[PDB]
Amino acid sequence: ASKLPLVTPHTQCRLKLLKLERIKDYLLMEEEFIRNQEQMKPLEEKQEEERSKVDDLRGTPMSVGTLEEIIDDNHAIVSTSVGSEHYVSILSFVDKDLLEPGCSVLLNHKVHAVIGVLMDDTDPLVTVMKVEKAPQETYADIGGLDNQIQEIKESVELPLTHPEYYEEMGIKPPKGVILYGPPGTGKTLLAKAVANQTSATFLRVVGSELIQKYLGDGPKLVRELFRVAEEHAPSIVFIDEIDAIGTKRYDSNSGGEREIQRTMLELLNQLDGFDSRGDVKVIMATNRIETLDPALIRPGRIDRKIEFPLPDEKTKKRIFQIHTSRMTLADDVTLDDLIMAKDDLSGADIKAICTEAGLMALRERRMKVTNEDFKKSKENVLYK
Amino acid sequence: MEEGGRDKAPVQPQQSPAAAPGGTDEKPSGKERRDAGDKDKEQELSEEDKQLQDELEMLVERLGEKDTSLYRPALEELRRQIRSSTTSMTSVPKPLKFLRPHYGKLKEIYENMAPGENKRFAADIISVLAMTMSGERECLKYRLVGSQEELASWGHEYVRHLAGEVAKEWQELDDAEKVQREPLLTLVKEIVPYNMAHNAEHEACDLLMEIEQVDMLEKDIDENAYAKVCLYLTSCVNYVPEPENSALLRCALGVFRKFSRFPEALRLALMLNDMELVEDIFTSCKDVVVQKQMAFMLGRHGVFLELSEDVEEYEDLTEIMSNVQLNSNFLALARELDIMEPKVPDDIYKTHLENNRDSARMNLASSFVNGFVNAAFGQDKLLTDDGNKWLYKNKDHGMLSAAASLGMILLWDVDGGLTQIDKYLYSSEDYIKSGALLACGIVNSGVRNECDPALALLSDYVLHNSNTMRLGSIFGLGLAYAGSNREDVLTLLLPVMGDSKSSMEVAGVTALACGMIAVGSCNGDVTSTILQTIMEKSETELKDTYARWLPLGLGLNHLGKGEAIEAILAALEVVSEPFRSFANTLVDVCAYAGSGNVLKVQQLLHICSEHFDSKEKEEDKDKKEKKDKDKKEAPADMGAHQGVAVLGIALIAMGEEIGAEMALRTFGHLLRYGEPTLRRAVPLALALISVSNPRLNILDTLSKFSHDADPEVSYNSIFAMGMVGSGTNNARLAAMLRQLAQYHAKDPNNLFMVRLAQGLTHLGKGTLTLCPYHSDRQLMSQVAVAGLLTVLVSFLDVRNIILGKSHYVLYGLVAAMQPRMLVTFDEELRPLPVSVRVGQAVDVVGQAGKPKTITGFQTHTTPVLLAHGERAELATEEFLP
Amino acid sequence: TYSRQIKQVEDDIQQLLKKINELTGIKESDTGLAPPALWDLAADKQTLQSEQPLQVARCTKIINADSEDPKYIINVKQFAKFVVDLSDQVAPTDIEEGMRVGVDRNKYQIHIPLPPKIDPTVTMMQVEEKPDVTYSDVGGCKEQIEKLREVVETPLLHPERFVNLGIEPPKGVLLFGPPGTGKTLCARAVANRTDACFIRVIGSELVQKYVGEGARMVRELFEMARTKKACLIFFDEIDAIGGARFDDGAGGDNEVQRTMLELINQLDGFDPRGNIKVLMATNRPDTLDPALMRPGRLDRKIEFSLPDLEGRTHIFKIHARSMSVERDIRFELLARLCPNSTGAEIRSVCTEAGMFAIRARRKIATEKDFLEAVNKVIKSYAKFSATPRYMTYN
Ligand SMILES: Nc1ncnc2c1ncn2[C@@H]1O[C@H](COP(=O)(O)OP(=O)(O)OP(=O)(O)O)[C@@H](O)[C@H]1O
Ligand SMILES: Nc1ncnc2c1ncn2[C@@H]1O[C@H](COP(=O)(O)OP(=O)(O)OP(=O)(O)O)[C@@H](O)[C@H]1O
Ligand SMILES: [Mg+2]
Ligand SMILES: [Mg+2]
Repeated sequence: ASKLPLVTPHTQCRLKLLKLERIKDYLLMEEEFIRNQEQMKPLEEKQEEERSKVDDLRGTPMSVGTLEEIIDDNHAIVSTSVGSEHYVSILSFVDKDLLEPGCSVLLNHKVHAVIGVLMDDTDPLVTVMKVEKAPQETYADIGGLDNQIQEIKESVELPLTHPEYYEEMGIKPPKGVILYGPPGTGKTLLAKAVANQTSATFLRVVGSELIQKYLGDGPKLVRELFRVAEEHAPSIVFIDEIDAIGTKRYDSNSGGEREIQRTMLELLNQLDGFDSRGDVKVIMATNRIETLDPALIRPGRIDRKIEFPLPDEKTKKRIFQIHTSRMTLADDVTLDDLIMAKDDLSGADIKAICTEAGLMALRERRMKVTNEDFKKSKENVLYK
Repeated sequence: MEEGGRDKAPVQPQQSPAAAPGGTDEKPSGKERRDAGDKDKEQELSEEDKQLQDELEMLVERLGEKDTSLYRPALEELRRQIRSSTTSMTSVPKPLKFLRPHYGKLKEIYENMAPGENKRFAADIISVLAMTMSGERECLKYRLVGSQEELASWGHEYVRHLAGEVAKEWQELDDAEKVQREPLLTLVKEIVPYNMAHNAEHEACDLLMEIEQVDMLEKDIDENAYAKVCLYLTSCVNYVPEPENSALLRCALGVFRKFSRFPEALRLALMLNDMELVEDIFTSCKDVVVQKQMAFMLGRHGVFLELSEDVEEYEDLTEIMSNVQLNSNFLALARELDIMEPKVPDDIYKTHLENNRDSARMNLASSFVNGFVNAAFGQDKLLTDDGNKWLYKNKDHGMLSAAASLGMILLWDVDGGLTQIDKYLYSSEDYIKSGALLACGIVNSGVRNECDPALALLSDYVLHNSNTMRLGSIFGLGLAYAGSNREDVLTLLLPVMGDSKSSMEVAGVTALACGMIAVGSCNGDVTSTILQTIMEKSETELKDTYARWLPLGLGLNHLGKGEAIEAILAALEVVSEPFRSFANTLVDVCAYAGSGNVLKVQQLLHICSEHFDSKEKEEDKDKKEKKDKDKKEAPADMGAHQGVAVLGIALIAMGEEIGAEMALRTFGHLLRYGEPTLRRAVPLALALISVSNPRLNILDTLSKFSHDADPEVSYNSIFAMGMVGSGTNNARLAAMLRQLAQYHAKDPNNLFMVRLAQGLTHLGKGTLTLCPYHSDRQLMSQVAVAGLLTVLVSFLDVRNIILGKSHYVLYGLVAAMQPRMLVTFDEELRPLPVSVRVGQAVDVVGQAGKPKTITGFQTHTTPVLLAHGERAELATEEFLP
Repeated sequence: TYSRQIKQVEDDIQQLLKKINELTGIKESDTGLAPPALWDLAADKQTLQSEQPLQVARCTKIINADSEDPKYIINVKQFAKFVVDLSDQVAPTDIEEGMRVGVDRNKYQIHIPLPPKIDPTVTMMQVEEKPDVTYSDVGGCKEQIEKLREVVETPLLHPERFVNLGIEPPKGVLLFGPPGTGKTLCARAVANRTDACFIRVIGSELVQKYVGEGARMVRELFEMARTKKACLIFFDEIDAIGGARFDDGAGGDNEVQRTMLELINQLDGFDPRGNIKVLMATNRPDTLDPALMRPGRLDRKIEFSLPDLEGRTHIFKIHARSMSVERDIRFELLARLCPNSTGAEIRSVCTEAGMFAIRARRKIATEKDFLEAVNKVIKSYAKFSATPRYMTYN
């Protein structure tokens, strides 16, 4: 039970040995002291006699109730399941430290006195936004970028893995990171790699579902999200396509455009309120950064901004090398011809072309991939 | 896996030993050639400390172990050539060749004869080749040899030389933290005979390296926090010459010799002081050493600094007499009053606006409102209206206490305290004059000046025919002379307690006053006290007023000595019936202020744990627990947690009278830091009333709830207590307790000192002037007699937290430092980190922080002390272009 | 060396400790059970003296009182109403109509009075704790700090100068300026320093799903505020709770206007709140409603502007005084290099310079690091700033 953390010698030094011997002697003496009374003046079993008495005191059925208010001198107002509430007392074996407003408590059947307190039962939301397993392979699968990878590592991994560099110079790590660029260039992929490598709990949510269909539901959802992220542990919060709330409008929204503003104000508070934030990291990503509110991106809320440019031809060759690593590729094909098939093709077109060529070869019950397959695949995927 | 072909080590180095039985005879050349080739091959393959799993060191015992069994013992014709290549090579693998209990069978290869200079091929190895074998030899074989047969065979003659060569070799290759591994073999070798081991190692360490000394010193003091009685007496005397011979500190000696002053011998302290006076070159180091030598680490040192050149250097003691005291008073007046502190804040109870939504007893607490916040020359003119009006109406004891409180108001004064006292002294009252004299004795506390040793207080004493003005004439003088060992006041006060008069309380307080002055010699006081106790307590069975007062003087006269001979003499001197034997557990433990006596700790409870306590020896177990509170003030941060766990699981959880009445009085002795663990354990035991037990006891617990000074943010909690004290816990017994607890938090203001541990772990007296408060607050219902007076200034051993500054000859520089957390770093790496709080940087001489270490910058290098002293000189130098 | 001994002595002592703890009792997985050494008191007396001498004592709400010798009318929210009387232990004075009381379960007679509803979602708004900033960390705007201090905290500390002089101090205050300037941080410092309540409210929390809800929460907020003697309310991001009354065409943004009207009414008219001081801070004050900005509700209008020149050097000194830096760097030049900027950008400058020093290998930064930090976070991240369009408050 955390008796002594000072074992910093961590060796065969006489200091650690003497400390351990003294700890053993103290434990033995206290064990003798705590056993002598059970040998000389037992007066009860005290292992199951007290338990039997307690079980006799509480009835065999016990109901659940909601606390509403508690007085210090061991009583409170408890609302029954139907709704009518009483002024019952509190027993002594209830460990009055989990007594909080809103927690389900176990009441007696006859006099409704509080006899126990009950643990809760998770939430539906937590499963919805809790990432369980690492998706796929780490930064060795990316290629091409190699520049902002170090920036992301500096922001999220390094403060956790080596929290000693910062303390020597006495600075706080940069707080926020946002990723912008044209569509289909590898932002969510970098997020997946970070999720695989990291050790903290990872929470993901898309921006398109921050807008609800009633009044005042959006701020509620935001508050619950950061409450969950706070109450676990060091964690990472990932929000994707934020601009989706400012671009598309839905008639299912009960309000107009002002409830969007209310949700925005709530989010701004949560990022930089006057409460103690704790230990939470935020990652944001979008492809239309010229529309969202500049008050949301000021320094102190988001400190790093990383641009993802279009791939270059060296990176194009590297990507083609990556995506046909395990393909039984025939010797006739050449990647150079495919490199300038389109002037400004992005990362996703490479994978699309490769997969479509694979499917086309799969139709003819074959194993190798020929030139005409690639030639038809590019027309199928690009020119509609 | 692949085997064979490349597996040449399991073939040639296995067939040569296999044919060694056939090559032993009729083959003289091969017997040496193959032996040398195996030795050289194994040595070359064992020279690198990366391939631990050698192809030869482990593949040889599979079949060559039986060969070696038939080689060394079964040859009977050993020569002068084969043995050097045989024993030196069979001693390397044999530690791991056999099973786990191999330590007892090292004499079949290596202890027979050491071949030459085996260290030649063991110099490149650290803890693998033979220094592990050396530690194996020293662990059991040398241990069993030296337990009773120190004079023995070769296992003691040249083994010491080999141990010395191994220890020297340890700090040769890498000089890593393995230097701390050197004592592991040094302590294991001749444990109790550590004196000659350290004497041999001192010359080696002196010529080893200068830098490699300070770390070893630190490790030494780390192993000085606890040791066996003989081991302590040996190590604490052996570590003395380290900073003088090898290192040239010349300033950390006296500060770090408090562990070697009382425990070793007072003559060692005298000779250390003489050596410090001998090295008078710095003429600054000496000032820093002598600054903290009267009320900080020890006292009664103004009897050795009166040599022939008392001009500026040897005359410095005179400035330590009172000039430094006046300088400290001026520092308090300038750096505290002029910065933040007003003259009279007096408003902690005047924040009762929130509470909303007449007895004179509370007026006593009003005095506590004035005195506590008006410390350090908080003199108030016409702000004592309450005391002036109520000193002549009621509460004779309370009025005496209020009169005495003016002395605590004027703390550490020599200028005009008596002049201010004279305003109210001439009143011809039964209690005004006594309280005024107690305040006067408080005022000159620590000054030890020629204010009134036998002039003022003795004038009131010689008329010892009054209830007060005769009792209230010895506490102040004793407090002002607590740190001195002058025998004139001793001979003057001896007839006071030897008067055999009807003044019971006066003799009791005389015992307390006289005990807190001397701690060493003068057995005549012991004899007089013991004979008065024999002729008083024997023919009576009254209350414990004598019990808590007479033996306390003896304990103070026998405090701080681990020899235990004094305890044996005291115990056997006063052998009597158990009620008469109330002092059996007082003097025995009083000599155990700070030490490691886990055996004694468990034997304390072995005699009687509970025994069902049939209302027979309640006070016996009470005092036994009270004395069991010891060893927790400076347990080196180890025993305290176990002790608090034991108290929680044993006393409070189940008990009869010890657990439910005074079990929490331990926390006051435990520590005054303040941790949420106790800050919640105490509230859990205090918020609930539980009128079932002697309610007053719980009240006493509240009196020690805020024993921790240094105010913090949970103070509002105590205000909440006031709410439950409004209706419940009737004020007639707890109004003074709640008020004094409330304003004790900020009673220090920003100046605090009530922990009794300075520098590293040297307590530094204090106990003498602290213990009486705890040993007198056993029963709080006795406050009526003089509860106001006793508390009013029992904790007069307040030294302040103001320490770091400049103290330069001109004292021009104010402060250029940087505060941070504690700085103790284990030798995991030679580069060390210790403070995890570099976030703060201040340049003021304000509060120094309780768990706080302060460093410097701007190329100062701190060439004065660099270790400890709380009065850093801040020498300036710029030898770094 | 003797690892096989020390390791086993540790493991065996750990097992002995676990065994003795199990002997004391920590097993038999609990569903809300206290340690057996703590509830041993509830063994003989509480079982038979805290069970029968006490009863459930239903909670009811009184309606009115028939006069003289009294009969009362009782209401409960699922059972019926009743006509009842008191007991011998309750005086007829402290039973004013409109307060919850305790009633027996069989004879139905009144026992004890009770406090009113507080609505837990409003109970949570009390700060109950304090942050760790201080006035010493808000350098650059001393005038505004002094102006606010002589309203929020000085009258409570010394409420004797004003009474003698006959002046009634102002009650409200507003703080406005461009983003990243120091409003919320100044509020945190105030919350840390004070001693009364500090009830924090975010504007966006007052939006509710149903009709006629936000007004209720405002009512209970001011009721709980009046319960104490004297304490403070903080309103953050007002510009989300009410702009102006403009109703046209189809009724839109109408219920929020009702909430704003209730907030206005609670501050003025027919015995105002008395000893309650409010404090609101906003971002774009050009949209606030004219009825709200009238003095008597918002006596002071402190403005936070971009630091001029001394503010920049002072902020640099505050934010860089706890790091390992070279001995001869001059911050005045850095102040001159960033004309119009806020404290947030200066904090970012310091952190980025530290990161540049960590980047390669060093342990102490140099002036080149600060120059690169300024030339990257001020001049390259300039396509993403708010200050050009919020200095016109639009
Ligand atoms: N730099 C790259 N390295 C490797 N694969 C890439 C790269 N860029 C794109 N791809 C491929 O394109 C796919 C698209 O990736 P992803 O959808 O994560 O990109 P994105 O630009 O973040 O998308 P969006 O903007 O639409 O959210 C990846 O799964 C991968 O197969
Ligand atoms: N005068 C100042 N002194 C010290 N630090 C300052 C000052 N002004 C701003 N800062 C720093 O810059 C940041 C300002 O954030 P703050 O929460 O105070 O802004 P705000 O006024 O609430 O902004 P917004 O209305 O955009 O939410 C904090 O990191 C704070 O430390
Ligand atoms: Mg994406
Ligand atoms: Mg803000």
